[PDB]
Amino acid sequence: GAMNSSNYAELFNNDIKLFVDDTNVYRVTVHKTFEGNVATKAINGCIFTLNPKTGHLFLKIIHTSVWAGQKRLSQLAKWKTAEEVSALVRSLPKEEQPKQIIVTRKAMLDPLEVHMLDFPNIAIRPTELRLPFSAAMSIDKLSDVVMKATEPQMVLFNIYDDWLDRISSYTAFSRLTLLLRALKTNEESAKMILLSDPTITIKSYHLWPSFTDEQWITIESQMRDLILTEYGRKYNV
Amino acid sequence: MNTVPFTSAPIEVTIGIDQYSFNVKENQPFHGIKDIPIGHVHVIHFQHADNSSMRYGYWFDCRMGNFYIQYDPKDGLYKMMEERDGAKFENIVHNFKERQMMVSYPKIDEDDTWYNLTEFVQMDKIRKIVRKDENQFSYVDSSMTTVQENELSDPAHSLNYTVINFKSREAIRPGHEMEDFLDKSYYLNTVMLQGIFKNSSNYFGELQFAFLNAMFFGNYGSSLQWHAMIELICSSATVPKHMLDKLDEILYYQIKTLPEQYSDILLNERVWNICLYSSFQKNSLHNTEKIMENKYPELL
Repeated sequence: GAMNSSNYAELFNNDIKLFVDDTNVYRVTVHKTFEGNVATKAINGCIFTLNPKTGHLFLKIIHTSVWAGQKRLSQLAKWKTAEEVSALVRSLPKEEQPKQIIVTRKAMLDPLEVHMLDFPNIAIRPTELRLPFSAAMSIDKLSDVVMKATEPQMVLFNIYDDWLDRISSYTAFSRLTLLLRALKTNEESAKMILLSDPTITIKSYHLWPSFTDEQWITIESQMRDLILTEYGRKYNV
Repeated sequence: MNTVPFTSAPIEVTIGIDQYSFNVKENQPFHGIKDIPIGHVHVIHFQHADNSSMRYGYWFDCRMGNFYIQYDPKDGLYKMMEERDGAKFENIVHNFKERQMMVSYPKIDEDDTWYNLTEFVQMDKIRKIVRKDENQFSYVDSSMTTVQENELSDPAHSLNYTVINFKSREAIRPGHEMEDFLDKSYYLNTVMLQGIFKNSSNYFGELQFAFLNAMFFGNYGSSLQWHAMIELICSSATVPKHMLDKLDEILYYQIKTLPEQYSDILLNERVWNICLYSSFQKNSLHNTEKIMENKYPELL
């Protein structure tokens, strides 16, 4: 059943698994019409499909053209997500196919289950974890490839850069979730913390800056402080 | 008008005949049920006074042979049997009638309830759901599991209802996943009606048989089957007009006949709320919606 705090180490065992987040698939700006009615304009989106063990990110870019002339787009977005995840699994060699797919939102369970009927041995699971993968579009290089796409495109990233050379996949996931939680709670402050020192850059082939082990402890502390402040404001406590 | 004689009634038992029921005392001079209407299937059912667990009974049709009940003290139940000697049977029935040791099937002339519950139910379809081909009658009880329940154990004592599964390759055409899941018309009309049942009469027959097994035996798998067959129609955007009008009549008599005190265990809140208020057919079941709203407004 559901993935929670109680079975967290399971993410870093040797059974291939993928998280799927559909938050950024269907994105709109809401605006006034000439007549003073309200309308939406879709912008490019993405499916966030992540192997938490390896850091391998399958970023499927959702071009606005896929919504053209369709109805009930928030419903279609879940089925299009399930169609693309199913296509991704079928494109992988058997030994690379996941044994489990964990959806960050329970509304993805039936669409994914129905698209994966051909794979009865792949378990489709929800999670009780509140994962901040919605903030993926606060990572500059991921936002840039989504917004520039002129057609449907799959782009492959490692969301952990080269961290696994120095740290375990448990620690790499904890760092990623803290960075994304900070970016989600206060994007401006998080981005300031990450780029305030101009001497630490982002490699062409990386997403995040080239921090030493000591600079990561400092960064990680600044992110925790950002999150607690913002919490004391939200709730006046 | 046909007769099901009883050899004797050695144990205290509540006897059902269709929607009617009678208490018989241990060793009471009870020798059976007369004036049973020809032209319908019937069910004769039992609940022992000393173990109210295991409701059990027999589906039969008096046109197919001469049937009687005899208590078996080894297996501890009332068994249905066929008498092949016509003249012996007629002589047994005539004696018991002359001595007035038989209860009369108590049909009110105005009352079409049993017809309305069994309209599409045929003995030949019952014998395919309940497999025991050496008998012309079919045994059902409270505990018998369905072929679908056995997949999720003794195959011989199973109810072979048609398997309906909304998240199955049978239900969903490759490349029409969202369409087929949100609109079950393909599954209802091509797979189930044209493919398996051949016509709406056979589909309704199984639906009505599943309801009656749920109601008379508290058979949980039957109840699941009755709800699945309702939900498959209500979840289809494209259903023939005659099927919707007939479904409304079927469900109306089922809801009308259900004991008020069993609605809590025999009716699935989710399915009925979905069928009457959210589904494509939310506005197609006028009679059913009115009786449900007036009889079971709590469930909704």
